Amino acid sequence: MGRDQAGITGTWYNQLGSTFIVTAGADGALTGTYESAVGNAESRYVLTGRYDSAPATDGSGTALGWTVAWKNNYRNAHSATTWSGQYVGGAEARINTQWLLTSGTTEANAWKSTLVGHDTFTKVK
Amino acid sequence: MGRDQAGITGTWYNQLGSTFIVTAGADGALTGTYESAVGNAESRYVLTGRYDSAPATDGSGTALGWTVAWKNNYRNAHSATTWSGQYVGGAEARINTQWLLTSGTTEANAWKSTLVGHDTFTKVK
Amino acid sequence: MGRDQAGITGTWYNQLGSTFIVTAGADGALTGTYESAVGNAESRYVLTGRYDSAPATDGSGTALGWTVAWKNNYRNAHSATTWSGQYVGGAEARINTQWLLTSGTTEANAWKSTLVGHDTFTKVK
Amino acid sequence: MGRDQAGITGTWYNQLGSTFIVTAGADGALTGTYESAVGNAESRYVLTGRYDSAPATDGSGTALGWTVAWKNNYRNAHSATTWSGQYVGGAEARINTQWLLTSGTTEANAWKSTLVGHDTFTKVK
Ligand SMILES: O=C(CCCC[C@@H]1SC[C@@H]2NC(=O)N[C@@H]21)Nc1cccc(S)c1
Ligand SMILES: O=C(CCCC[C@@H]1SC[C@@H]2NC(=O)N[C@@H]21)Nc1cccc(S)c1
Ligand SMILES: O=C(CCCC[C@@H]1SC[C@@H]2NC(=O)N[C@@H]21)Nc1cccc(S)c1
Ligand SMILES: O=C(CCCC[C@@H]1SC[C@@H]2NC(=O)N[C@@H]21)Nc1cccc(S)c1
Repeated sequence: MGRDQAGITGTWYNQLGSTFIVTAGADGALTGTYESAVGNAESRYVLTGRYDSAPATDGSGTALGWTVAWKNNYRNAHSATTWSGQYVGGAEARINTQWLLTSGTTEANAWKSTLVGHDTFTKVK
Repeated sequence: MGRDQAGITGTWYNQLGSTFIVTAGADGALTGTYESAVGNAESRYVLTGRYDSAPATDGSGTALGWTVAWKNNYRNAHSATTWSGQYVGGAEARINTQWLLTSGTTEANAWKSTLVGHDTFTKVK
Repeated sequence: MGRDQAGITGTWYNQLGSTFIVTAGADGALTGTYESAVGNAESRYVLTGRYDSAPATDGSGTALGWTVAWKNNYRNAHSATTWSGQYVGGAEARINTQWLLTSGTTEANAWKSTLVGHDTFTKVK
Repeated sequence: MGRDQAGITGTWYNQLGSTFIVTAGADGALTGTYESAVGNAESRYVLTGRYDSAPATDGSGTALGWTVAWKNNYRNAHSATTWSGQYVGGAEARINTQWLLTSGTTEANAWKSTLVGHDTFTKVK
């Protein structure tokens, strides 16, 4: 069993009101769905990612990351976001992340292809 | 079949000499392995991600992203990188990406948890 | 007079307990000092930057950015941070920012030269 | 005299065909102008920044950063870019950078306020 398999698995909410539902596998897998409260998005989108299933025991958080491609049965925003961050357990559990959102562009517009931001996920909104 | 399922699937090399081997599924899945030429890494690491299986037909690239957690049978660097970018087909096919590498840290060191960079992947090194 | 010359000029504090003291000039200049509560830093460091002295009047924030090179009379951390963000006026005035911290490295270590994060600045801590 | 005062001062060109003209002061100052080959920009824009005037002598590059607010006598793009990077001397001198471009936005659009990219500057294009 991954050290934080149980801690990570479940439903998380960010500061924008988005919903991230994930299952963490014993050997580092992350599968789930993401629903964005903002942007060119509707309903749930597949996500997959990875996490460190054997983190340091020194009080450090647990490194993880995942991707959503913004295509589902309702919409295609020709874009993909990746979240990179760490899970922190305890009464105030939180997944703190930075993210990159890249659109498909022409070569001429590629300089402006990628947004950066930060999302913090909590178990209760 | 994803528009670029065939274009994406295969072996890619970046400017550092890293090797990314990926299979793109018809409905947006990315699975594979990553071997880093640099950092606290040895041999192959699992990766998963997503791509836009129906990109714009206007000459735009194809949005995609993936994650590696830097734990395998040889090492655990308590970290995860996500690559966010776009695939561009044609004689000079390339996956252009920006990435975020987050380590597990204490809360005191969390301000310095995350590296950012950029990798460009080609079919021949 | 810059629209937010008065709003921006003064002392700001971030979530880490750092202190940013800045003067905004009528034609877009930012000068001041920065004192970091964290990292390889002691006392004040020079900063300079720029801001949009004629922002949109539609309720948008005011774009701005500044740099600190982490060399002063006490220390040299061979690094520089740039903050890019927007100032938002009103009872809850805030400067919201993302930042890049680049160290001087050898070419071999250049892939790991740059940290990314986010600071939010307030008028009262 | 800053170690790389002479090396940095002058005209640089990036991969997009932009022109950066800068003067480095003996005590870490950077002043100059920037002309973008892309985006909502015309002619030169003021820039200011900082650099490490006493870098490591171990072959490491020289940390530096600067800002442009995208307002001049011709246009106002209500935005500011900061470049964070390192200067590398020698026959192939280069300033390697990552950058953040923040627009002024409403609070509702703030999640999409900031672009990230990377520019490499050379002495000859
Ligand atoms: O809008 C989308 C799809 C939805 C993005 C949701 C973002 S993902 C990071 C953040 N965290 C959340 O929970 N929501 C937001 N793509 C797109 C394409 C072209 C230009 C632009 S600006 C945007
Ligand atoms: O070193 C690792 C594991 C290997 C990273 C490989 C990077 S991933 C982006 C880039 N692209 C490549 O192909 N290779 C590089 N983690 C780690 C932990 C704590 C502090 C630091 S500085 C680094
Ligand atoms: O430590 C420093 C100097 C102080 C940085 C202060 C940062 S600036 C962004 C953030 N916002 C604040 O208020 N404080 C923090 N440079 C350095 C060199 C080599 C490796 C590393 S990891 C770090
Ligand atoms: O277009 C501008 C002003 C010119 C940016 C030039 C960039 S700065 C980084 C890069 N390096 C260069 O040399 N050129 C490019 N701002 C703006 C406002 C709202 C939305 C968007 S997408 C863009």
